[PDB]
Amino acid sequence: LAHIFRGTFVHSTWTCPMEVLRDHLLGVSDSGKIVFLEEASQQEKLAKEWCFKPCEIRELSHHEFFMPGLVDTHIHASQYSFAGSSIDLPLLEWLTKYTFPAEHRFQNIDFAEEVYTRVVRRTLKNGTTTACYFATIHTDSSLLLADITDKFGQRAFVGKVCMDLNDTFPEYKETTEESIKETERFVSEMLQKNYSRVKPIVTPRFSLSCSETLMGELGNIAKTRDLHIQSHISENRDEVEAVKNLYPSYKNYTSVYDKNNLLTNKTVMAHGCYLSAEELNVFHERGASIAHCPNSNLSLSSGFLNVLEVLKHEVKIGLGTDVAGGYSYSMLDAIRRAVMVSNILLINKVNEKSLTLKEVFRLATLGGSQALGLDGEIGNFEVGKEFDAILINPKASDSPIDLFYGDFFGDISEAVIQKFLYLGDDRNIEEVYVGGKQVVPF
Amino acid sequence: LAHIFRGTFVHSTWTCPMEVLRDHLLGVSDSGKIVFLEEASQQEKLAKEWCFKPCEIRELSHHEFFMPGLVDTHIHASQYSFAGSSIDLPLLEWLTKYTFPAEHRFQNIDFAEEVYTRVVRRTLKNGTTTACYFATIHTDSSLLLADITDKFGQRAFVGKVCMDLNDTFPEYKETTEESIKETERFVSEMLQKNYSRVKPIVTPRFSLSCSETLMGELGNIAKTRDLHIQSHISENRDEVEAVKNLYPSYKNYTSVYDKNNLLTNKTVMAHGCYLSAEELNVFHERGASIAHCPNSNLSLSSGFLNVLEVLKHEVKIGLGTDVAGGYSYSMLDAIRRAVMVSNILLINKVNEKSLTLKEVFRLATLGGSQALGLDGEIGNFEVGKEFDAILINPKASDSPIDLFYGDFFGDISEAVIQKFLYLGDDRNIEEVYVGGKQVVPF
Ligand SMILES: CC(C)[C@H](N)C(=O)OCCOCn1cnc2c(=O)[nH]c(N)nc21
Ligand SMILES: CC(C)[C@H](N)C(=O)OCCOCn1cnc2c(=O)[nH]c(N)nc21
Ligand SMILES: [Zn+2]
Ligand SMILES: [Zn+2]
Repeated sequence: LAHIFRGTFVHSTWTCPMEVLRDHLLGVSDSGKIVFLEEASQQEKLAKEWCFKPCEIRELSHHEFFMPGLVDTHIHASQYSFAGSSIDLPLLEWLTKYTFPAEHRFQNIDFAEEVYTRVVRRTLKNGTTTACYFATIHTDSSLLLADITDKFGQRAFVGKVCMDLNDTFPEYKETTEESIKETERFVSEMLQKNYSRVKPIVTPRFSLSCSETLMGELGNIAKTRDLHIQSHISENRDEVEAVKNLYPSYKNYTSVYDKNNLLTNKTVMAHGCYLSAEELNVFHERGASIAHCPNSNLSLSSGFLNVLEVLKHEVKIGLGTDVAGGYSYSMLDAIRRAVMVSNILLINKVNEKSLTLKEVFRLATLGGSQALGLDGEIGNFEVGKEFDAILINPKASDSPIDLFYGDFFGDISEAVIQKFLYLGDDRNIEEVYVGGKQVVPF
Repeated sequence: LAHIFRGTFVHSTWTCPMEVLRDHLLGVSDSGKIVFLEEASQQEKLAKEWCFKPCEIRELSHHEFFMPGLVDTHIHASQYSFAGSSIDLPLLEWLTKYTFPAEHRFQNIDFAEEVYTRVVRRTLKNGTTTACYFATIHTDSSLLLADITDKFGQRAFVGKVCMDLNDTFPEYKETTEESIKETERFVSEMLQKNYSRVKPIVTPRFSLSCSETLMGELGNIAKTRDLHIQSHISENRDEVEAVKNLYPSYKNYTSVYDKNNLLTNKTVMAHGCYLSAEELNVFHERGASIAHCPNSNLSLSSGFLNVLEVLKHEVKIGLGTDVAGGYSYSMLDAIRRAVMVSNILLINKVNEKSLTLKEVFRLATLGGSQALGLDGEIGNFEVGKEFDAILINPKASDSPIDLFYGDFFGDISEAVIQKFLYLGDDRNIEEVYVGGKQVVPF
C-alpha cells in the first residue's frame, strides 16, 4: 500500500449529490487504486487483511477533508496567456481580435513551452486533476502540451485543433489535406509516447471552421483509432444562424456533426446553450456529452445552458472553465457560476427551480468524469477507482475562509464544505493526488 | 509630508472611467491629504516647494500600481459568521431560518466582538477602505463595531438596525418606543466618541419591519442630527407585493420612504431591482442613492438591477457585497458580478449594451464614494482628497495571476489591470492606506 488515510471524505454518488464519510479509512495501492474504504472501527481488521501498521496511517487534521479531484471538461490551454483580459467585443470580433493571433504564436515551440507549463501548473494547483484541453493547430506544440501534462502528472486529453476555413484571420488555418495528415501524425506520435494518463482527442474546432470533407475524415480517424472527439456546439445565436446558412441542407447544428460521424458515445461538445429538445434527445441517444461553460457564456454574453433541461433529457454533462472565453482557470469558479446560471433561469421564470450547490458539486466531479467516459476510473471514492483527490484545509495559512464554532456545531448543514466551495481558493488545497501519486506540492 | 510615492496610479474621473497615470509623484501630508500629484519630470520643483529629499521618495516596483480604496456601500457585518453557506431557500424563508437567529446572538457582546473583529480585518485586507455597515438591533454591540472599525482605521458608517415588526421571528424585534430611544442612545454615544472616520447612520431595516410611526421618527432623528440613512428597497417581487399590501395608501415603495422623511440627499438604498422609471426620477430629484448588490441579487434569485437605466436617470449608485445575502466579502467579486449582471440584461435583450469593466471599476471607487456623500473627500487621486488607496502587486508571492511579457507589450490595453480585476485577490493587495495611514499590514 502506498497510502492509508484516516479522516473525512466528501464525494458524490448517482443517488446522493454529496455524501460525507466521517472518520473513515481509505487505502491506496502502489498502482494508484483505492483498495478499501471503511469506517475506522474496522482498523484492526483492515490492518491484518492488508498488512499495515497503525503508525503507517496518515490522520487528517480534525478540520480537513478529502474530496475528489475536479474535472475540467473544456479548456483552451493555448489561450491562457490572455485569460483575464479582453472579454468585451462579440465572439467573432473576439475570435479575430484576440484568440487567433494568440494561437498563431504557438508555431514557436519556446512560446508553447512557457504558456503550457504555466497552465498545467496553475490548474493542478487549483485542484483540476483531469483536464480536456484544446491546444492549437500546430502538431508539435500540441505534443509538447501532452508531454508537459505527463511530466506534471495531470490526467488529460490533448487535442490538436483542426481548421481549414478561416475567413477573418486566414494566416491561421490549414489546408484540408494538411489538417488530415497533421491529425494522423499527432495521434500516431501520442500513441508512440504511450503516456499512462494523457490521451489524444480528435478536435474539429467547430463546424464553421471545418469543411464537410474535413469533418468526415476526422470522424473516420476517431472511429478507426477508437478516440474521443471534442468540439463546440450552439454557443450563441449568431453561430446558430451562421451554421444554418453555411449548411442549409442539414436539419440542425447537431445533424451537421451526427451525419459526419462526429457525434458518438465518446464525444463532448462545449456550450450547448441553444440546443433544442429535439437535439438533446439525439445527444442522449448517441451517448454524447455537454461541457457546461457558465463563466464564458456570461462573460461573452452568449446565453444560458438550461442544465435542468439537460438532466431531464438524461444527457451526460460536466463543467468546464473555457479559458479564455471564461476568464477564470478555476473549477471552483465554474461551480459558483453554474449555480448562478440556474438561478438566472429561475428569476426569468424559464425554470421552476434552480440547481443546488450539491448537484453542481456532483457535476464538477462525477458528472464530468462521466462526460469524458472516465467514470469507471475516477470521479468519486469507490473501491476500484484511481485515487484522484484533493486534500482541503479550510484553516490553511492565509486562508480566505473565516471559520466559526457555529460552522461545526450550529444549525447549517455542511457549513464548512459550502464555505470552501463558495469562498475557497488554491490556498485551501494542500495536496493533490492523481493516480494515487502526489503531484502537488510540485 | 508623511509619504511621497513614485510610480503608476490608476483611478477614475467623471469624464474618464479609468485613467492610468504612469511615473507620477504623489505626496501625502501628515493630516492624510493628497498635497500633490504630478509627472516625475517635476521632481526637482516639488522637492523644493514641499521640502523633501529624493531619498525620501518611495519608488514602486515596475509592475506595481496604486488604486483608490474600494467602497462597499452595503454590508451586514452581523451576518459575516454564516457568509458562504445557506443561500438556498427564498428570502423570507431565509431571513427567518438563518439571518434573524444569527443577528439575535449579538445580544452577547463577546460574540459581537469576535464576528465584528473578523469582518473589519477581512474587508480591510481585501482592500475595502470604506464600508457602510448594517449591524444589529443591539445598541451596545453596534457601538462595539464602531469602536473596532476605529481601532483598525477603516472608514465607516455604522448603523444600529431598527425593527418593531417581526411576525416570523418575534424574539428578534424592539417595541416602537424602544427602537426610538435606543437609536437616540446609539447616535449620542457615537457622537460622544468623536471618531475621526466612523459615523452613525440611521437604519430602518426596511418598510416591512418598521411601522409608519417608527419610520417617521427615524426620519426626524436623521433630519435633526443631519445624518445619513440606509435601508433596502424593491429587492424582489414578493417584497414589492408585500409592501403594496401592508401600505396600500402609498403609490409605490419609494413613496412609503419619501413621505416618511426617509428619502433624502444623504440616503442610500440597497438593491433597487424592481424600481420603476418613475421611482428612479424621484431618487434623482431627492439626491438619494442606490447600493447595487449583484452577488446577492443572483445568489438569492432576486432580480437584476438595470445599472444602465439607473445611470441614464442620473441616479447616484455604488456597489455593495450585501454579506451574507451575497456570499462574498470582496468588492473585486462585486465588480465581477456587476459586469456579469449587465451582460445578463444584454443576453435577454433588455439593454442594447453592457457595462464595461472600466465603468464598473468607477462604480466601485468614485461612484460608491458619491453614493455615500464622500466624493469630496475620497474615491480618486485628486489634490485635496484623503489618501485612501491600495498598493497592488500582480506579481506578489503566490499570486493567483500569471503575467506574461505580452501583458505589458502586446496589443491588449490595460491587460495587467484587467487581470487583477478579474483574477486578483487579497494576495495582490500589499498595502492599504486610509486617511493617509497604513492600516494593512495590521
Ligand atoms: C457570426 C457568428 C459566426 C459568430 N460571431 C461566431 O463566429 O461564433 C464563434 C464561436 O463559436 C465557437 N468557438 C470556436 N472557437 C472558440 C473559442 O476559441 N472559444 C469559444 N468560447 N468558442 C469558440
Ligand atoms: C414575502 C416577502 C415579504 C419576501 N419574502 C421578503 O420578506 O423579502 C425580504 C428581503 O427584503 C429586504 N431585506 C431585509 N433584510 C435583509 C437582509 O438582511 N438581507 C437582504 N439581502 N435583504 C434584506
Ligand atoms: Zn471553447
Ligand atoms: Zn442587505
